[PDB]
Amino acid sequence: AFTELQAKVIDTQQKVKLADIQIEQLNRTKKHAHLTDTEIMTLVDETNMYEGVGRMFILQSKEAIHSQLLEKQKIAEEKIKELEQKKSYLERSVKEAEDNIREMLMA
Amino acid sequence: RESGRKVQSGNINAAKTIADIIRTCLGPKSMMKMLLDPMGGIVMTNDGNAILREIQVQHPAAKSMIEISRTQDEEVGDGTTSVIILAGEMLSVAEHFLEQQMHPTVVISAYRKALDDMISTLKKISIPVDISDSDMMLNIINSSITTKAISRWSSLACNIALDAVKMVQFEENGRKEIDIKKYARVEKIPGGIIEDSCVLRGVMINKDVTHPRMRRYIKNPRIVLLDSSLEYKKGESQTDIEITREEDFTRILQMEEEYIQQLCEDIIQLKPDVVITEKGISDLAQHYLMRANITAIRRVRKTDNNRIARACGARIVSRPEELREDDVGTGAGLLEIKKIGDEYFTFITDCKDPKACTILLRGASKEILSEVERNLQDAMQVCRNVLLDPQLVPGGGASEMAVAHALTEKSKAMTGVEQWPYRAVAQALEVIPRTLIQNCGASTIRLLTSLRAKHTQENCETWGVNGETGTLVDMKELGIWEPLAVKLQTYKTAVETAVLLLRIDDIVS
Amino acid sequence: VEKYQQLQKDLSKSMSGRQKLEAQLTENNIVKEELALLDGSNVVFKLLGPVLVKQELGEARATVGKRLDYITAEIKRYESQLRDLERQSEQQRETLAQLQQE
Amino acid sequence: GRSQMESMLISGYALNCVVGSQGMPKRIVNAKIACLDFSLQKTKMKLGVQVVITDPEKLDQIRQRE
Amino acid sequence: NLPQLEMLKNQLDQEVEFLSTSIAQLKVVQTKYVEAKDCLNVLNKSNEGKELLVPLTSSMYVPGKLHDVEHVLIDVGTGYYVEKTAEDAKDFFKRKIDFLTKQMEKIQPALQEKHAMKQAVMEMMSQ
Repeated sequence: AFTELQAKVIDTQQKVKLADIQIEQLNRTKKHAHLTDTEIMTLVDETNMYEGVGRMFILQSKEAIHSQLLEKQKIAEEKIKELEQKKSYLERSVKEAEDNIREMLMA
Repeated sequence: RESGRKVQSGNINAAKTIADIIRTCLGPKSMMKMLLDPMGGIVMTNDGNAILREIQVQHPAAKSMIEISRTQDEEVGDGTTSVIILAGEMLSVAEHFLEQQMHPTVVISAYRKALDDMISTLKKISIPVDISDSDMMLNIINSSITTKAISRWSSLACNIALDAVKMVQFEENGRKEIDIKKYARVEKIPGGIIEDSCVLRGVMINKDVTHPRMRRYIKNPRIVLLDSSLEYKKGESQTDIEITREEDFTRILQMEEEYIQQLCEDIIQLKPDVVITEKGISDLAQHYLMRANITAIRRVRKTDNNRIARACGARIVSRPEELREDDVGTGAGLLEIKKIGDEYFTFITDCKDPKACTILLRGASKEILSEVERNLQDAMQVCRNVLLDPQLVPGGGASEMAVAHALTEKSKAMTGVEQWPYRAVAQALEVIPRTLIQNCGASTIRLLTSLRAKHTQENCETWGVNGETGTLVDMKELGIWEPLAVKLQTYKTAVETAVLLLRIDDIVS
Repeated sequence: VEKYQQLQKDLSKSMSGRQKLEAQLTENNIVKEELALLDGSNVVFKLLGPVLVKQELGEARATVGKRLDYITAEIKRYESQLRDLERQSEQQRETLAQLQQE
Repeated sequence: GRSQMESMLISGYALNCVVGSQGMPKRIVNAKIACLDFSLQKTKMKLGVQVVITDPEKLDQIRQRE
Repeated sequence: NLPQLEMLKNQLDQEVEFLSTSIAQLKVVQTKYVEAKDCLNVLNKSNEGKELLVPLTSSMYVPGKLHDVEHVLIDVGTGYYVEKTAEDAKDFFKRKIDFLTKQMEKIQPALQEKHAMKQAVMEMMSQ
């Protein structure tokens, strides 16, 4: 029966679609969280520098920020691959049932 | 609530009045029954069963006769019209004497003392038929298929039943189950004609095949039954949390895949190309079968797979985690999906298991197909009967008046009380002469005498009357034959019912 | 016909925030928790009106008990207008259907 | 099977079981009986490395550790 | 055959978008749950006494001096404020993800089947 063969190709279809759009900004928000560090690295030192996780800008030493923000680089730096790991298998998984659709038809 | 001598007489009346009209419908010579309805429905039949349906039963004895009628019908589907004629006699004979001679019990045991003497006589009158000679089966078959009066393309395809049923004879249980019909699985072909209708080995698979799901034509590559237990295990033997978000789609549906890929390999290891997987399939289980380009056919029924488990005669996998070619795809096997007329027809053939063969049924229409198959249905049932006991017995009153004497001789011997039940039961045997003397339209009382005269020396060995020849005859000179199988069955069947209704004096709400 | 659709908006009207309640209803169980979970460790506030009202457990204890009860209360007002609006639009359905067919 | 005369009481329990002898010991003594309600049937290795399958490759190195 | 499936196709597409619209928006409500947890993360991370630039009002923001880390809100109840403990609020900052994710994620397979119900009508509408 091709129903679940048509059912699996629909679900894993929209599964893989997310890993493509996110991975690049994850490289960006990697690169930008390097840049925003370089952006505060622009002015050699300041107390009025802020890094924050919310509407609050909690006053922080840009140094600990350079760590935190290259850490924030490292945050989005990692998420590219776990998507690419998502991006890797899900592309094949949708065709798993599709491989079952067509062979049985070629059969 | 219905009880007592009424139900006693009611045990007579129902089975009686049932059996009464029906003996006229018995025999190749048979006197048909008309029906009318207040609905206007008109029925012309010699068929008790068909009659046994549209008739109404306001007595459970009349209702339970339908039950024991379907019993023989469950069994064969012919002789049901015959079985009812036996007990209906018995209670109408022994009881009113012997229940007013006061007992349920005596004739009950005498029903067995009746049941054996037949078997006794059966070991004489029934003489072996061989399945090696087709006609030696087919003459019974030709006699069995002309019972429903189509000898036309039924007969030649009855060889196919003489083959397919005989060639799906298998499965010795150690008391040897092998004798059988059911394993023969009919093919349905639009187009073709009963001429070119001929067995292929194993089971020819029409049912789920409207189109190839299994390649087109496969010779060596193994047709393979994958049976449930192809669902994933996300753990080693276990199943953990399933896909939820990003990497679970990866990780989990991968965890699902490995276990099945592990299941997959064992299929491909035995070299299939077509693989028929019944329910309990994973898309995981197919796609590596797709990775080996070995078609995995999913979500298809059980008997069909059992047909296919009879088609290449492989088994059904009882441990899908550890697989064998001995399990599924046995022998060399074959798989051939053929368009004959309209529909692609999977033929899984070259069967291991002792052969196996199914009746190829090709009608031009499905009608000219069906007319054959219905009489074919007689052969394939008589085939299994010849398979069951391959002792062809002389028809007509040959067995009747034989056992009657031997019962009354057993009356002379035993000279007990049950001598009277014998002479009551031995009286039941004369039905076939009476039935046939009716259906020929002759005088019974001479032929009753003359058949007792046939037993007086010949012992009615092959000599009954045959109303169809109308005269008392050797059934070797008429070639009239039945297996000891069908005889005792029909014989024993109503005997049980003759016990059954006699047991029942009471109905309670 | 508009008769089919006529009272369904008035219906889902009273149903709209009633649904919103039933999350608040669930979180009213949670604020009962998070009040019982707050011994005063960090301030407890009924936020009512654009003014922040400094509040207490016992001030909010009956309250969240009263809220949850009240957050069950806007259920029944819809349950009032539930079978008002769905039932009369159930009669209206045949009224102008055939007339417009006529 | 056989005959009604050879029908007999049997020392120890009546046991109908698919015979475990592939070469398994046919007789033992002082037997510790581990009766398995559960099948064994080759637990995989999905706990170790490489539980992820993007390829048929990943089935192999699981099959060694199992 | 065709026109009734021309008529019936209307609602199934909405049943698609009914489910399509709803599931997408609960991640937005989850954004604040990890946010406030993370806003409480770096809150406890640094100290009390850091300057807080907090929203004054649109086009503006106001500074401020943080004297409380462990003082942290949860929004539960109805219109209600529970200021919780740093770990308390985090726990509900955490846990409010958990229940909302359940109501959110359940919507996606129902999204497919409404289309599979619409797509089935599409065929029978075109066939």
